[PDB]
Amino acid sequence: YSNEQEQVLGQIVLANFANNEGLASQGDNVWAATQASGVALLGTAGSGNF
Amino acid sequence: DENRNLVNMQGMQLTGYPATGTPPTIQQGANPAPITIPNTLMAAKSTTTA
Repeated sequence: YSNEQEQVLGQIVLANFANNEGLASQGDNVWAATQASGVALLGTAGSGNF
Repeated sequence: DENRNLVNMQGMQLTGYPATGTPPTIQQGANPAPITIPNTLMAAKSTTTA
């Protein structure tokens, strides 16, 4: 901001799956979770899994 | 897979000798069983040698 200050607005989450091969292709390079892929396990870039 | 087994395309589980002890090792006396690759955590260890 123009007052020489900053504000955090959010933090993007990343997801990983036990089985990426199980994900349902939605077209383009977009995907949906399935029973085969497992649930998404979430985190952030630069920490843990990511 | 989610069960932490190594599976073929039909879902059959690869087998082998389990690891036992601390530190874990493979014994010559062992029954083959489904291989597991657990995600789970490690316990914290107090130092007893240096």
